Amino acid sequence: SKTYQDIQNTIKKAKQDVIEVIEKAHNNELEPTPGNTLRQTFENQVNRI
Amino acid sequence: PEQLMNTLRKLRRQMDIIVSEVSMIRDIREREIRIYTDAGRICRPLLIVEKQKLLLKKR
Amino acid sequence: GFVGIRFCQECNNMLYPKEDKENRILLYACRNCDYQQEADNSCIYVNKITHEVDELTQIIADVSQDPTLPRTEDHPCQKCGHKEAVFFQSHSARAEDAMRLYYVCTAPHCGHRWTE
Amino acid sequence: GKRIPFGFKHRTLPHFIKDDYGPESRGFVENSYLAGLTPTEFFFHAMGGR
Amino acid sequence: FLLGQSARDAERAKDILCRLEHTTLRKVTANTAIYYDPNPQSTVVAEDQEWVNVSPWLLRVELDRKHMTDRKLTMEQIAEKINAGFGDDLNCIFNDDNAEKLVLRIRIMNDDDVFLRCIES
Amino acid sequence: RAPSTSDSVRLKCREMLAAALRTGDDYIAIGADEEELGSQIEEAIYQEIRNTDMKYKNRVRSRISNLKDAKNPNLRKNVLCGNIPPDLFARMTAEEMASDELKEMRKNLTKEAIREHQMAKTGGTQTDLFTCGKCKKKNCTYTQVTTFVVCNECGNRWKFC
Amino acid sequence: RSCLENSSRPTSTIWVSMLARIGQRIVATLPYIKQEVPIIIVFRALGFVSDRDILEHIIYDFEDPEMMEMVKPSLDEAFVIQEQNVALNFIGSRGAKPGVTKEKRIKYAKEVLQKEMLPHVGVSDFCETKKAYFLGYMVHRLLLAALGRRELDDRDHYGNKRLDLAGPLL
Ligand SMILES: [Zn+2]
Ligand SMILES: [Zn+2]
Repeated sequence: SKTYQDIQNTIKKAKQDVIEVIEKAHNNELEPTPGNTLRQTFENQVNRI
Repeated sequence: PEQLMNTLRKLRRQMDIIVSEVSMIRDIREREIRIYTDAGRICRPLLIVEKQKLLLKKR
Repeated sequence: GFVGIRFCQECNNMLYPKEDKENRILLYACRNCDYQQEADNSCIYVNKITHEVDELTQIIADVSQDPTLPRTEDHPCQKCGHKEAVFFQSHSARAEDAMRLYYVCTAPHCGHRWTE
Repeated sequence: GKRIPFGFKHRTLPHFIKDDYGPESRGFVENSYLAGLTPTEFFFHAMGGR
Repeated sequence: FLLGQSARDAERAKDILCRLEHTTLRKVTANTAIYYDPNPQSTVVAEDQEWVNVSPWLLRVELDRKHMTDRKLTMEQIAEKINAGFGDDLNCIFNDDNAEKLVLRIRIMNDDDVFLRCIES
Repeated sequence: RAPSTSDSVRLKCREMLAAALRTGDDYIAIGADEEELGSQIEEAIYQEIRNTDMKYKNRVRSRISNLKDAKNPNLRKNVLCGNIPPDLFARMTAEEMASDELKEMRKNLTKEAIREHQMAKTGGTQTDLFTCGKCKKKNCTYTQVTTFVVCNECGNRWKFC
Repeated sequence: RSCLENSSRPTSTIWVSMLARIGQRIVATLPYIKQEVPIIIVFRALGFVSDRDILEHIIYDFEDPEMMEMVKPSLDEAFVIQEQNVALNFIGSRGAKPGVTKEKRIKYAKEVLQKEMLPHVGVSDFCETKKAYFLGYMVHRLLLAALGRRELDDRDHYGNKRLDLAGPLL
């Protein structure tokens, strides 16, 4: 019931993190992480998160 | 194409000219209205929504 | 820019580009016909290797009536000034490297579209 | 090797919205086997386990 | 695996990669506009290089910059290698490395219409 | 002083270089001899190529075009002032003769192209908790999926269960 | 997979396709013809002598030279055939049974273009004007896919499938 709170917190942070990656790519600020297109760097960031 | 879709669906609910088994598909991006009445199309029942409320009232 | 197809006036066929030897001018003759019409473009064939396309030319205004398409109230129109707008990605093949969004004003008789 | 594909037109399911890259919308199961799976993520779970 | 000093610095390895990778004209090119520019110094698209330099049909070819640099190429080697492709069939009147556009201009000298098309492919 | 030349092509090249140096009257304010300077630039081009072929004519035309560039009057001023000696100007590349703005733009594009082509460093949590069995250094990166560990110094990889 | 409605004629799997590479040519794999034919020659046999008149069926907007310069390569690639009759010869010269006399060939190539290809649109005496529209639609849609203006179709997608139940099976 503490672990539940930690998980939920982590998850929300995660969901939160991905929204900014979506904002950056949606406003063209996600610069292509060398060796990648735009659409790849995005997917990488997301999957990392 | 905004007058057709609203008209075709009203008939497809009111059981008269267009039978319940017909599907009418409106493609927005490309200017296409596709209707199928043919056989073998897999489909399933859904509740209708209007405004953001169901047609399935307590009556 | 471009070049278009310019059609014959006699046969209604496709005109080829043809250089006038001994006035030093650019013509448009036919195959089927004996129709000579005088060029203006001074340009024959063009090719965009970059294939630079503006998407706002392909966007139709009819998108706004899409139930399945997210709606904002944070970007207002510029011609009329409406508050509602739908937004979607390029929705195109051949998208080079872009996740850029595109907006359309959600107010009838306007259909103004823009990119931020 | 990728996330859940756009099987419908620019979306994963009809429940979602066109151009939806979020975690829930592309296969990220956020529940546990103890809590149970949302209907959508049930499906996605099946897609993967296939 | 790189040999010497190239092995360390990312800068000096970068040019080795350029020197291995298959770079065609297609990678660098932007826009191909064949034009019936009846005198080279008429410059039917507005250019100066011909006026200073001086067949009735032309291939304006406008190049790329951020592609041209990233491989470290000058029009000097591009025009010479196009010349090595086609021998005495063609010429090129390339731009300068000061200008904003990266224009090329091709003319024949020694079924004519499609030929410019034929060689541009 | 540049040697006198009897070659009609070389004489025309000297005249055209002197005319390019006169572009914008900067030679009057500097009090440089534009005829002598045009002769020295031509002589240095001729000493390199030793023939009047299309290579020589292309080289002279390139220098005339750069001296006449309205976007780079500073190049012509620097040549007239002797900041760029005639022999150096006769060897300089089209990149080295460019405007300072165009040089900085090319340098930025080259730096961005290099940055874009740099492979992303593989992510993970850097830690000194792990000692590498091969090199005995503590510079390691871990990831948990089982803990996978990579040594950043020798590339050695191992796992803990 | 054009089909009429449970006809004694089966389905005709038409293909209309774009070659790899002048460059950029487009061909109809018409049914029972030995091999595929360039699409412009189809519309010529349909009865469209004019150039202007064929493209109005395949290109809806004459104002974008984008799609104009795309069909040129095929439009150039049919300048020898201008009338209906020589056009018929061209398809009729490639039937499974090519007719020994010329009129036999024309009699063939007139029949395949009225009963064989695109049945669902009509099999009548004069339906060319509506067969023209649907073929231009298939070319139009290929031009859209090739321009990248429209996403490729997924063969696995269950909306693109039907089920032979105990009715159709029987
Ligand atoms: Zn004509
Ligand atoms: Zn508006």
